[PDB]
Amino acid sequence: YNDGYDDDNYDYIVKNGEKWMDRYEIDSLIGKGSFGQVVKAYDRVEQEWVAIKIIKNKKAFLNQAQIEVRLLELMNKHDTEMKYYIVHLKRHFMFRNHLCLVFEMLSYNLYDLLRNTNFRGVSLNLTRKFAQQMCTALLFLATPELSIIHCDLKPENILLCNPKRSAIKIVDFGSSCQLGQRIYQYIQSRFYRSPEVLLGMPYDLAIDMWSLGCILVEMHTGEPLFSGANEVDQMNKIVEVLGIPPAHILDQAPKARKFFEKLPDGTWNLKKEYKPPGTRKLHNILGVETGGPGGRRAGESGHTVADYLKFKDLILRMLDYDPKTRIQPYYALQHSFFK
Ligand SMILES: CN1CCN(c2ccc(-c3ncnc4ccc(-c5ccnc(N)c5)cc34)cc2F)CC1
Repeated sequence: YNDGYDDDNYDYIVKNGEKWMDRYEIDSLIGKGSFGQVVKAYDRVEQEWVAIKIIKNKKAFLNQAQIEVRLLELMNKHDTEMKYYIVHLKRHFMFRNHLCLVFEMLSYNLYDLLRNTNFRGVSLNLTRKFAQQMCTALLFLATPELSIIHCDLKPENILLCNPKRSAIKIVDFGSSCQLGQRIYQYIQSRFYRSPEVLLGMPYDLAIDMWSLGCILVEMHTGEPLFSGANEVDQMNKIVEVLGIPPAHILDQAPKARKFFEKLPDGTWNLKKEYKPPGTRKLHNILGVETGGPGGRRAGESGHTVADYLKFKDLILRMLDYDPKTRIQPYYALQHSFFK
């Protein structure tokens, strides 16, 4: 495999201490994903640490990463001071037949953060700082000349800049696309998949906002909001909480009959054991009146009934079935949850 350097999976086999192009000293493996690996390395030229994303030596992942490159460079045109919470790509090169993207060094992802809470959540206060940043970032993505849909937002793809501050950035634009290129279908990570994509419908940048809604709940409860084991399980879990989608959407939806049928009165309903539509209330998931998630924030400052109600209202606005009315970054930042 690649002269001895690659494993079965088409990944580069790392050796600590290795020096690349008399420039980068590879310190260690940070983590793996589908696209391959990220290693910690020292750049002797710029005299800083970098995270190097090493793409699998395979056409599918390579082509995907070149898309990521194009988009990242595009974003870096607009954001010259790194203000808009998108990881910075410094440069890229080929090396032992693997594309390598060189990023600024960040810290843990919000999933790993959640795992150190034992999946019991972080504070609403911290949830709010994540929210504010994330909404700002979605606002940047929606600048006309970018019009970028991340398409794979989840806690895994959101990293702290460092372990002590609440600053974050979004990573991983490998599944990303600009508005209008609608050739992809069955996109997003299932748990965070928007109704429009589930239903096979045209989609736009609002699908990220759906993802974000899911994420912010999960950041406070510690738990995925809508943990489907497949698309049917997923649409059903959404319907538990938010009820049957509006009829004017299902009428237009190619995949409507993957989850719904019509009753004799001509109205849409499910096919198939779950709680009845809209009875799994976000009011109880968040524990607005009941001390927060699992009652664990009873008495704790910043977790009042009032505060939970603001938060609930923001979320329901992000989880609007209708992509037209779903809250948009700008007005999400104007929400009373952030006053
Ligand atoms: C299960 N594993 C756990 C750890 N994983 C992981 C965590 C953090 C990073 C990472 N750390 C620091 N700086 C980074 C800079 C950029 C990127 C990155 C990742 C993917 N796409 C882009 N565009 C940027 C990651 C880090 C890396 C990790 F692999 C993975 C999951």
